[PDB]
Amino acid sequence: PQITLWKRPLVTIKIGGQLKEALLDTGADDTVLEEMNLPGRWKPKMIGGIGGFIKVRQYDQILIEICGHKAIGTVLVGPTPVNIIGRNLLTQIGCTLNF
Amino acid sequence: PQITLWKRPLVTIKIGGQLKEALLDTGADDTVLEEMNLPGRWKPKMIGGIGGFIKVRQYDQILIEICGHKAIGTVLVGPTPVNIIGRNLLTQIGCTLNF
Ligand SMILES: CCOP(=O)(COc1ccc(C[C@H](NC(=O)O[C@H]2CO[C@H]3OCC[C@H]32)[C@H](O)CN(C[C@@H](C)CC)S(=O)(=O)c2ccc(N)cc2)cc1)OCC
Repeated sequence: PQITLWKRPLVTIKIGGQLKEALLDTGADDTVLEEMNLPGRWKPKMIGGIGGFIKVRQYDQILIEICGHKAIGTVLVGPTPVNIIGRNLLTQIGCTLNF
Repeated sequence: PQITLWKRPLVTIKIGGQLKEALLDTGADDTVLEEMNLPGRWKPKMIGGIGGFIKVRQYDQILIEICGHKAIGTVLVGPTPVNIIGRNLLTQIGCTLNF
């Protein structure tokens, strides 16, 4: 599909058997999701943006379905105000910017 | 052009007669540029990111050329880690997400 940017590019995703709304964010290097109890190992990480940094938990090789397109890679989890799909997974679903 | 996301979608912009590098950021509602001098009046505002809120200077109806495409809109200036082009201008250059 094609998504215009009049509104926030929010889509439905499926992770860990749960459905959620997430922002397709070309400005986010990596995917960061709202707090969730994922199983498996993880590593502490800090990511920065406007306002400073937040501490997150980095889970590796996590499968997420974005609009029926499957994608597997790093997923960060922490106190983010929004579910954010970053470039690490946007590339796997063939998402481009066009103008 | 069509822009892949294997690297950061950075482009050259021209604002106030000066060239800069800026990130096409579909997750940003507004355009936020690093500290710089711009002519005209401005109002102090605040924007929130992943790490909290920052203080910015809001410049309205600012001419800004993004990768050869002209836009005239709101430009925030403040301590952002990176020049980001938000949806308020991405819409003006006809930018869409496609997968
Ligand atoms: C909503 C209630 O909370 P809130 O309003 C903020 O909500 C938010 C917070 C963040 C976003 C996404 C970010 N957008 C953003 O900064 O946009 C600003 C300016 O325009 C406004 O549009 C909405 C926010 C304002 C951006 O796309 C991505 N970022 C990196 C960029 C900055 C490159 C350095 S990253 O997130 O830091 C990030 C960094 C590394 C990794 N691996 C993953 C993510 C969208 C909405 O404030 C109180 C918390």
